[PDB]
Amino acid sequence: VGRYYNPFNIDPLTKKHVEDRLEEFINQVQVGRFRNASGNAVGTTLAAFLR
Amino acid sequence: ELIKVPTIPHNLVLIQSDNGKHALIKEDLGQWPVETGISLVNQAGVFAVQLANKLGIDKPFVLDAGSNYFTDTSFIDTRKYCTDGLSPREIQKALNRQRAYYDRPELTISENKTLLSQSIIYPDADGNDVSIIFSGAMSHAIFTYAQSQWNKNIIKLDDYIREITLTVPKQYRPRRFKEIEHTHGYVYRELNQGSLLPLVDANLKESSSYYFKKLMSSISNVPVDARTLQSATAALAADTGQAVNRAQHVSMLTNRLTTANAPTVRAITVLTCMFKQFRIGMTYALDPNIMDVAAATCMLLFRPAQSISDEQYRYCLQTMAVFLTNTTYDIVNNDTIDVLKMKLRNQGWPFVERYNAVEIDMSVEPLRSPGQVGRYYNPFNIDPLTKKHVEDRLEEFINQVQVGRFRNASGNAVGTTLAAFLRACRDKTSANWRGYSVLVSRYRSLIPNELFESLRNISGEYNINPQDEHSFFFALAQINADDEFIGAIDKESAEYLDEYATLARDISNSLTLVKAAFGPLERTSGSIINHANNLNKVINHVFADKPLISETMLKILTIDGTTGKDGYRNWLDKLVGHNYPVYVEPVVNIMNFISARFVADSSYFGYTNEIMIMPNHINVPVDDRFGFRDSPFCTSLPRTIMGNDVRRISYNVFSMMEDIDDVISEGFILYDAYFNFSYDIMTTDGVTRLKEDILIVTDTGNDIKPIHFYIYFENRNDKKLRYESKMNVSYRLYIKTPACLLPLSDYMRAQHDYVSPSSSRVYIKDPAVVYTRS
Amino acid sequence: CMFKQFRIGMTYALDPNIMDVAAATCMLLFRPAQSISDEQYRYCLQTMAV
Amino acid sequence: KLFETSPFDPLTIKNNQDVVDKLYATQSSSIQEVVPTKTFATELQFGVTS
Amino acid sequence: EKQKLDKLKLFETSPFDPLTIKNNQDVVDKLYATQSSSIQEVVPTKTFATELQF
Repeated sequence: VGRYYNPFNIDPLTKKHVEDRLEEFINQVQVGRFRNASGNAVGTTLAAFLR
Repeated sequence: ELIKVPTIPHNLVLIQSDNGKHALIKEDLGQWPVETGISLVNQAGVFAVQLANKLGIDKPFVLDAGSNYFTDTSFIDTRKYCTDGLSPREIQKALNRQRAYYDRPELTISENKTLLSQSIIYPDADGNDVSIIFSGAMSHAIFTYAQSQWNKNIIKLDDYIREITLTVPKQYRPRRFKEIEHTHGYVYRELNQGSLLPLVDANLKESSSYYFKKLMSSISNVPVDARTLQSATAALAADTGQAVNRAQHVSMLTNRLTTANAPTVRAITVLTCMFKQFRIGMTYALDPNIMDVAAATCMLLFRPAQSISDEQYRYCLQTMAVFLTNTTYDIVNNDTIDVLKMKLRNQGWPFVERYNAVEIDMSVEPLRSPGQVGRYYNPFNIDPLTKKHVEDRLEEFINQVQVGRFRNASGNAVGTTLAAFLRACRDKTSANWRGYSVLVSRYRSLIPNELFESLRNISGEYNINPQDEHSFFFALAQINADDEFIGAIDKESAEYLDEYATLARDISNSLTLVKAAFGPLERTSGSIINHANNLNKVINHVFADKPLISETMLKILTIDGTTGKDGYRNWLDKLVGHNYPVYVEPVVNIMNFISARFVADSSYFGYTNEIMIMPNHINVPVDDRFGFRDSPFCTSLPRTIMGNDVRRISYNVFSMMEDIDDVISEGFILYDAYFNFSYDIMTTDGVTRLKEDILIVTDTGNDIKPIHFYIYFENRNDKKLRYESKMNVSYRLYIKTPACLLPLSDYMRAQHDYVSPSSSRVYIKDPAVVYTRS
Repeated sequence: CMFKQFRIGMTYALDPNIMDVAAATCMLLFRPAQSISDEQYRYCLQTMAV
Repeated sequence: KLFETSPFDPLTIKNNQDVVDKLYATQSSSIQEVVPTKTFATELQFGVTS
Repeated sequence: EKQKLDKLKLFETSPFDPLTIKNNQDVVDKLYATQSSSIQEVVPTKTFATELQF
């Protein structure tokens, strides 16, 4: 007998991520502005990658 | 479309011996192979679908057997003799042969009249026709139950019109109905509304993208009447001081006015004013200029407050403060809303506030939202009652901007330019708000309330460039509604209605599947393996042959980029262990009824649950009603035989055995299995024996071979047959008597009644209560 | 004109055109007031208003 | 003659559906309160099938 | 048929018209080259003028 970590931090009972605020965090990243003086579309690109 | 069934589906078969002494009636529903070790309810449902297909019951239907009748030659007899079911002539002939064996006289005239008038059609109080005919019990029960379940959805035309009277729009033309369709009109319509919220909640961005793309593809083609861009540029240049020799800020404003992407911004505006929460943002240049200030002011003033998010508001204020207040981006990175507002107001800039749009209620009910009132935001933050902007000091604010000093201690270049631009935009919006309001209302009439409150823009695909925003507000076009546009909109309204209904049906089917198939999940491995294997099996089975899911649902799941099977698999997995309510449709009730009757009355379908095997030298009580010779049927399995209880063995233990000879020397009752059997009732007299041997012994285990009885009738005085039965056969197999077998003597129990609705009912195929305007 | 019970009704587009208002005024002037329903009267006034 | 074109021949019909269909076929030859066009649907649902 | 559509869209893709383009070009053409060196040191170049006015 043994135990192993569930890959990708997904609880089988919840069938989702351990964090219960992923969607809120992703939207917060999507609508946020990070480097206004230099660079553009950092937040949107990171949000797309995360989603 | 209801199907009118012209004939009752009886399954009675009359079997009589060549002598004619014995006769019986049998119900033929077929033999269905039932397995062991697997659940019985699932197989029962699988067989119930086919049974309903066999009886013409699965599809919606109504009975039309009233006209199947004739009248007798005698003038007193006005009764209507029905022609369906087991004809009384057959029973008369069988009874006559039976009395011919016993040397009894044939049926008299009075008895013949009594028998031949048993099946009859008579009117009922409300106009229905009741037909009494000879039919089996199972067919009668299933047909009557299905008739009731399908009758639950047939409603009068007036009641349906009353139900859907709230949702009829004002502009369309009422449809006249024939007086017959009013007095005798009946419609078959399902009236339960399936919620689309499971799919929308589970995969929000796919559904949002699909609906937004369809809506904008529709909106982009609206005809408009627009003032020339060059004329407006000339007016603005004259309003300010614009010269070609000297560089100015007005030149920067008017050097990049593009109307190329006007339809996209128009559609985005309609979408913002249509939904409850639709966010849009702009990314300004790294070094802000007067265009960025103009676009930010336009967003704050004329876009709805609900559309602008707090982060977007902060970004707009930061850009404005960077341009107009001698500061950099790094200065205001830590600044909050209040500090930015105070900084901009200290320098004299008053456009630092968001403005809430004013809701207008729809005249008619939103579609698929029973007992609800819908609303939409008025475009450009204009109060419908006052016919002006929500901010009542807008002229004063424009004058303040005009007299203020920004970016320069001396000289009013920036203030004058911005004041002129804002005044032009305000005039355009105040002139053109009406057509945009009408378009927003109409396109809001296409989406239900669940989509109105649930759909959100999270992918950020639909943004507006600052140049496009300032150009759109400077050169606003007048929305013109032509007849072709209205006709196209009506066609799309029909398309959306159909697609919503298909989505609801698909969601209901998926909920049923996920409730019936997958159970709870656990933290233990092996449970995950089992869940994955079951998911793969379910996906493979549902996608084979005709796909269970409609094409539109596959499209909306695929729009992300998945293969179509993967998206459906993910959605099905997400629905495991839900709490969403579901509606029991009539077809589900019919299948449940047939499956329950399949489980209960096993003898009708050619399988039993216990059998007995005993030697020929032990006498056995048997069902001698029919007259079979050495009948293998018992009324009930003997609890005690010869003063001792009959041993009971499970099939597993019996197979595992190795001393089968000793236990077979006495005989035993096998149970804990579903024994499939068949029989062939032969009219003649002969030895009753099985096609194959009872038992097969292998070094691996012991099995019972398939059971096929060859049943023959009995003549008592036959020494040859008696000796053959006594001596040739050494062991016998007994099963409980089938319930489909029934003697001819008690034929009155086969009489059953079927009710058919009045023939005066007229059925409306298209229950629409209104006509298109043109 | 011959039958008093017979009524006259007319349906206008979502965005009325000068033709729709012309028909609304022409109906209220040159048709009997007894043959125009109160609900239809409200619709014609609303069309004139919008 | 009472009618230019008869609404229907009484001998041809055998049930109410037949007379409804005959009226729908012959309505073009009579003065109609509302001239028919495409019908517009506002509520439509599909039940699950076998 | 595409050429006509492209020419028509040219009118809406920019706020200028050929009349105004000619009028603006009539101002900066040959202006920089004609002046003396000292004045040339204190006036914008022709490319600079075109960038500003367009």
